Amino acid sequence: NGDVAGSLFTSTYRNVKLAGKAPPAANLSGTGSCFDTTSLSPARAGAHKALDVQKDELPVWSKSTLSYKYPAGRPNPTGFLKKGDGEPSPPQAGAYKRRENPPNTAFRRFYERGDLPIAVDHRGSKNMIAWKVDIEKLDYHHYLPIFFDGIRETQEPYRFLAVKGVEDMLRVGGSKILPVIPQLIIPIKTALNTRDHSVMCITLQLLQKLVLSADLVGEALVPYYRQILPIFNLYKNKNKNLGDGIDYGQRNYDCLGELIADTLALFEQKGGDDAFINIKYMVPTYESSV
Amino acid sequence: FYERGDLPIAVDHRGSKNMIAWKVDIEKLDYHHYLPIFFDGIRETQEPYRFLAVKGVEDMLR
Amino acid sequence: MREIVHIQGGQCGNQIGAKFWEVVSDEHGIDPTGTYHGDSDLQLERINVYFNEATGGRYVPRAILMDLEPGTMDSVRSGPYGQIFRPDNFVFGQTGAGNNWAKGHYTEGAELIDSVLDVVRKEAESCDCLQGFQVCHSLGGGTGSGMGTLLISKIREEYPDRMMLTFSVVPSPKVSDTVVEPYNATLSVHQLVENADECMVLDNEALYDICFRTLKLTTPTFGDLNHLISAVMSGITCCLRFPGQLNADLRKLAVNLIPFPRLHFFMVGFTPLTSRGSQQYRALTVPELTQQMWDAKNMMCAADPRHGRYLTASALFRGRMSTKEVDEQMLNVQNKNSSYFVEWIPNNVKSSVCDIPPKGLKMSATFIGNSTAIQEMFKRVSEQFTAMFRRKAFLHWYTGEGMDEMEFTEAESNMNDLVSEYQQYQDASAEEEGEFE
Amino acid sequence: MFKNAFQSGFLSVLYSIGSKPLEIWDKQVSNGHIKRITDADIQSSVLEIMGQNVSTTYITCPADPNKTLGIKLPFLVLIIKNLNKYFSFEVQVLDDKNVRRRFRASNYQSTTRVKPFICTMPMRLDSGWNQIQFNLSDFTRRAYGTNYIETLRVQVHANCRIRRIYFSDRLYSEEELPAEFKLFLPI
Amino acid sequence: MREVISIHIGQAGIQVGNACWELYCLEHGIQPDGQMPSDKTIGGGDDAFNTFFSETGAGKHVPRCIFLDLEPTVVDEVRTGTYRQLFHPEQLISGKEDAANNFARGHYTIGKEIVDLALDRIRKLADNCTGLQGFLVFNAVGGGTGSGLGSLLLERLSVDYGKKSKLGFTVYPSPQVSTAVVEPYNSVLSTHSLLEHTDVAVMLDNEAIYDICRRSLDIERPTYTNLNRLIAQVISSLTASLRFDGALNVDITEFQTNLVPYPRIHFMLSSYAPIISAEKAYHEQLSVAEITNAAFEPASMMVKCDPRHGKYMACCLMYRGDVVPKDVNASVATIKTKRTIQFVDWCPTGFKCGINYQPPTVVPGGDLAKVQRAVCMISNSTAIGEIFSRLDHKFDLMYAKRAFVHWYVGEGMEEGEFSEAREDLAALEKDFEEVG
Ligand SMILES: CC(=O)O[C@H]1C(=O)[C@@]2(C)[C@H]([C@H](OC(=O)c3ccccc3)[C@]3(O)C[C@H](OC(=O)[C@H](O)[C@@H](NC(=O)c4ccccc4)c4ccccc4)C(C)=C1C3(C)C)[C@]1(OC(C)=O)CO[C@@H]1C[C@@H]2O
Ligand SMILES: Nc1nc2c(ncn2[C@@H]2O[C@H](COP(=O)(O)OP(=O)(O)OP(=O)(O)O)[C@@H](O)[C@H]2O)c(=O)[nH]1
Ligand SMILES: Nc1nc2c(ncn2[C@@H]2O[C@H](COP(=O)(O)OP(=O)(O)O)[C@@H](O)[C@H]2O)c(=O)[nH]1
Ligand SMILES: [Mg+2]
Repeated sequence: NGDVAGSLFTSTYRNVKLAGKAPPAANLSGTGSCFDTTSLSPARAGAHKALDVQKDELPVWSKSTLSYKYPAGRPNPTGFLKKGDGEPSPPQAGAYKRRENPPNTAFRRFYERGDLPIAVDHRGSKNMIAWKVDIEKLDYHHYLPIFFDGIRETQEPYRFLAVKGVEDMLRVGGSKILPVIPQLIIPIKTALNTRDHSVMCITLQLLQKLVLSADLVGEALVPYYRQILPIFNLYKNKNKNLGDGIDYGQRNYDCLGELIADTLALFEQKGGDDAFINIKYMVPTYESSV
Repeated sequence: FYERGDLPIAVDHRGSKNMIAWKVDIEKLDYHHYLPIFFDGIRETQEPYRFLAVKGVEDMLR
Repeated sequence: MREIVHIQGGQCGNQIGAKFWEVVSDEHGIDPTGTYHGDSDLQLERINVYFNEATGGRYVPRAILMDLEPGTMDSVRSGPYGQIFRPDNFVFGQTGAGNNWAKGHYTEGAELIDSVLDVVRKEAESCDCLQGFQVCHSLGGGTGSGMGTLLISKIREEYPDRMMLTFSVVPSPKVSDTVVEPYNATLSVHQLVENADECMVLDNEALYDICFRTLKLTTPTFGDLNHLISAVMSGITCCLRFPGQLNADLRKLAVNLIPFPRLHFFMVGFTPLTSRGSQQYRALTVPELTQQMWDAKNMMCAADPRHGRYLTASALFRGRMSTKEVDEQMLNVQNKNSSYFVEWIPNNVKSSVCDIPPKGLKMSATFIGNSTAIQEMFKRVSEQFTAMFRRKAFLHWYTGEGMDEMEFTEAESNMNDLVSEYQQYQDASAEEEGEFE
Repeated sequence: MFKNAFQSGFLSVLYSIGSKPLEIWDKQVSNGHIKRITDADIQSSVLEIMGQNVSTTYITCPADPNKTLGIKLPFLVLIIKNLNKYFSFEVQVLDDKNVRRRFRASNYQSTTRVKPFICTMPMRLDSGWNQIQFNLSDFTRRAYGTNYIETLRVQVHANCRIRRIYFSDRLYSEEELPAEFKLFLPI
Repeated sequence: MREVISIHIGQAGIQVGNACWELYCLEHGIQPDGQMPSDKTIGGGDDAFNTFFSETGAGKHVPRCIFLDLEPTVVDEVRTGTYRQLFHPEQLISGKEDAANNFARGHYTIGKEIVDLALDRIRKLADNCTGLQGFLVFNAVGGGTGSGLGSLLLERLSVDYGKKSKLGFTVYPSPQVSTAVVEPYNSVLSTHSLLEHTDVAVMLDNEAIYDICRRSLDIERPTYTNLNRLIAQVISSLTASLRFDGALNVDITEFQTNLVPYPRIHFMLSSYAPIISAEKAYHEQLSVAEITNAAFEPASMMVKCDPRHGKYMACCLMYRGDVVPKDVNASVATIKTKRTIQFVDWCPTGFKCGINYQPPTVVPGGDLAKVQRAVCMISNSTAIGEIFSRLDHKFDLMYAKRAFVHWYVGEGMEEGEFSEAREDLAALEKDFEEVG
């Protein structure tokens, strides 16, 4: 389908400059200049956060009214009576709350140490990749997971480099890609677990490119649906109801509600004769597209 | 039916008087569909409906 | 018809099955000799759901005790109601498990599975119409966790159409009796998710807290803990055993409760519960029962329903009572506390009534609730698991049984997928526009 | 409405290309979405409606009830893409006798069952883009043995991509159709 | 000569089976032994029991009913209750496994293996009849057995007889009170199936009967045993013209023609009057005029529909006891002058009245009182479509996320059968609106 390398910069500029929209607030702790290597934080991304609700704010259950009511107010000496007197929802869970995405990936660390054969190619008519060596002779087992682990990034030029890396390696991969699948599930799941729209819309297009990059990749991926579909089930019904308003935004890929539908159709297309039930098990709303 | 414009009739002012003008050939029409419709307009009194209806049956019976 | 076979795995399960079978034998009025000494034919009409008739007019449980370290098997044989078990239905290993899921599931499991499977088949033939299997575990130790999951995997492929219960005791959030407790819990929840049909979860802390506050006990023992467990395990099958104007088969009790195939971790409590003092004066009415069961205390596990929303709930009453009262009490609770119930379910409680009250009571009621607050237990368990596995402590043991670490990672990922399921369904409204904005 | 108008060769009720295509249509969405996107096969705009629960996401042709779409053209033709999902549409008809029949066609149905006021019937959609033509006057004669007078309401449910809805007054061929009233699928 | 076949399906089907057959055996003096006491014969006429019974070669009267179920735990109770000498054990049918609140199991998985059994019984049960008026199906729309099987049976009955009349006294899911959570599904799945196969379908609800029990009978402790007594009171009043004398007899055929205007509108309401206790019964005259007022009272309905939001397409009045035809004519005429009671313009008529000289019976130890007048009303109102809209909402509410669907599709069903059934409701709703 459409590429993911070019669209990203123009989108970010259109969003931040043209509209009054926010970046919004990408944490850049530990990262200084382009020269000093960052201090990788021990935290992990897409991590479920504990419940912060207080002790007492929890309402108590009244045995007499069958209702959760808030506790009464303890007296206070300042608030004493004077002469005149004539007179609970539960704490919501962060289902759609963007998890914290620290810059402590492995791609950033490897690129900082300078072990990658990539570089930006400004001599092209746009941002392109420039390889120090030949792609089709690389060790995919060592490099391909590293490149997937940089998809979660948001700081330039790391995310551009990472997306363009996987985009170019999947084209020339061929058979060298199939045995690497068991090592790609963790970074894919970690990128999806961030709840952030930018990384999610990127990884879904990369996942499409992944199933299309070679043959027999579909059946090989099928056993791993239980670890990548759980997020699909959330944003499957995040669409825009414009009515008569034509969607100019359709020029680029931003609507998850159908970026997920296309990807699920593609999974059922390539998975074989049993991918449909493994999909229907995770996302129940799905409908067979054959 | 005349309001919806499904009838092949029209008034023929080019004659020396009020005459009928058929868009098609009478002797090949479907009488089962048209002839009762034309009889049902005899009850009319508003022009030109009653003229058209009477002239319709008068020409179809010949 | 509607026969049921019972398993007790691990030390905890083999001990609590003792109390379960004592309570059932008392219900149906039989002596630890195996001889029936009741009064009515109501103790014999549907006795065949749990027992086998023997020569000489005696009744023997349809239970299978499986446990390494046969000290517990000799304990249950010494116990008062031990003489009723077929000694053939006793599968033990001479070695121990050392609280190690790896050897409980991989090495020492594969040596006893053949025997336990021959036993289960020999006695599953004896059933006319087998309803399902029920088992009792303890997710903390090795024997229970590993061998229960191994036998569940075997049973699921040998009898897929049948249905399976698991009355599992879960790790404790504040007490750490064993140190490898989170490993043993996660490596077993990963197996439960695909091969269980109903999974009740019970916790010693909430058991203690109930017994201390409500029952006013001064020194709770595992005896009283298992007394509570057996009360609930018995109240489950009242519709199969005794008549009821509104019966509730075990299968219609799962169909009406689990909406999605993965959300089968329930949460139970028992009513009435009171001390000897207020027993003399508390009137026993459907209102009292339904106002005690809906509390956030009677939940035998340590998950506060205040943090979530009830997907479904169920209340099985027993005793000659007015069903309009039950129906309207459930309706009025749903109406009052409407925010704690999901919206895409119009009415989300089931109410079942049996005519036969307990032996010493006039009315009782058992509660089940598939609340979305259960996700906090898995969150805590995964937190502990990943605080410890991050440093790779106590892993040489689990690797010694041929295991590797991708199994740990897979189990953790599946736990997180299940807590995400729970979170999504905790706030998906009936109308999609409010979720994504 | 559409009374005392002129319908002789064609009558287009809906067209994705325009300043506002849902002029007369009422739209009701519950768990779905309506928009206008550029299709890939037919490289132009198509108005798509989708969503779960087919029976709830639809669009009615007259803006409001108690207002009829008086149209007397026999043939009715839709241009729809087949998304391999549950798609259905309904058309209400006035017979020669003052009785409002209604026929509906569903792709998730397998048997036709004539009823006093309803006639459900299956539809065997093709793959991708296709135009479907209803006689709508043979249907009334074949079902209730009566004559067609004039359509009253049209309604199209979810999981489809509409491009054209038009009454034809006769079965025109691919040649006789004008440029706008045909399927020109480019390369 | 004038015989019917009474089929009871599911739990509530055979629960009221314990109520109807308690009443009929009590109506005709039959003791639970199936014999007559033969020394204190009370039946003023002979050969009236043949409507519901089959005299054997010598002395015994066996009911021509059929108790059907997949749960043994209730059918065995009948085999132990006092009413065990009555039924031929071939009639009591049971299964080893239950449908477990699942239409698919009651329809596709389990039912298809015992229908042959039940149908063979019905053959043997109809062959002894000489004139069969029609079947009388008791169902509980909302369960796996009642909906799954009841649907599966009626098809098998229609293909066999078709020309025979079939009635359905199906209890219906209440708006507020609900003893299940998945009853929206199997209810919808049931209606789409019974519709083309039932000829008439009376409808009543649990919750509405609770209030009739509250206001009138003033009972604080209602139970299914209290309600089932009322259903027996209706059908006794309904079938009286079959097995009793009286002016203006009404057969089943005569009853269905003038009450179903269009081939699908047949869901009808119900109401009984008077319904009182002993002490009130004897400080009162119970005039025919004040009874027929309580009948058309909205509170006395047995379903949670308000008929004052719609219009009456027809009304049938089965009077029972000491009633003279002049008073019916003078009291029905009173209500036509009333303003609250609307009638669609296309029926200047609207009343099919029936009188019986046989007063209603009371069960010793019951809750009703003995009276000399009683009115049971069956009306076909166009407002009934509102209760058909609640399900159109609840079904649509959960079918979005497709909850509990993995069960139905797991037991030999497809998602098509869901939206297939969904149309027939939305198609039915406007059918209730086209008549406006
Ligand atoms: C004289 C009398 O009846 O007194 C009661 C009594 O006062 C109370 C307090 C009982 C009593 O229970 C306790 O004191 C207790 C102590 C520790 C843990 C749990 C309970 C009782 O032991 C419990 C016992 O319950 C039964 O007998 C039930 O049939 C019960 N049976 C057993 O658990 C059982 C135990 C050992 C051997 C055989 C049976 C049962 C519950 C569920 C399912 C089947 C059976 C009864 C009513 C009483 C006493 C004796 C005081 C209570 O227990 C139950 C289960 O009813 C505790 O709160 C309830 C309310 C009872 O009213
Ligand atoms: N009026 C009345 N309603 C009853 C009675 N018993 C049950 N019901 C209602 O019937 C509904 C349940 O129907 P069931 O008959 O139990 O279900 P089923 O058709 O047998 O299918 P399974 O449950 O799988 O056996 C509930 O809503 C009950 O409230 C009764 O005795 N009288
Ligand atoms: N309710 C109850 N819980 C027990 C009992 N005995 C042990 N437990 C718990 O069971 C846990 C130990 O697990 P265990 O079964 O002994 O190890 P395993 O044999 O390898 O499965 C501990 O958390 C104990 O607290 C008992 O008698 N009653
Ligand atoms: Mg039932």
